[PDB]
Amino acid sequence: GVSVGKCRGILNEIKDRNKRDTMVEDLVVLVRGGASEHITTLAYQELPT
Amino acid sequence: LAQNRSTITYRSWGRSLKYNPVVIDFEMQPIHEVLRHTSLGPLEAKRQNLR
Repeated sequence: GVSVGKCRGILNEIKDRNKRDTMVEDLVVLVRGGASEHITTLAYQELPT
Repeated sequence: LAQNRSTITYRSWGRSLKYNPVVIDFEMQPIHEVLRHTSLGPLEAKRQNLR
């Protein structure tokens, strides 16, 4: 009697994920006219109102 | 006000600038350029030497 069994197995799997996001915001003011404390308080760089 | 980040300090900042104004920027010319504009008249030799 002759009997011989052959079995071969192989597995492969790769998963990849990448995400990138950016957001930039700027605000510039320009005031000319006023010397009293009113323009000094208005010269606050920190809300455009 | 440098460490401060709010607009509440801006009033006192403007008041201090009123009391003690600092020099922000200024134009400049060489020191030998003012000798020509003196009442002493011609100073060409000294002006070139200083230049």
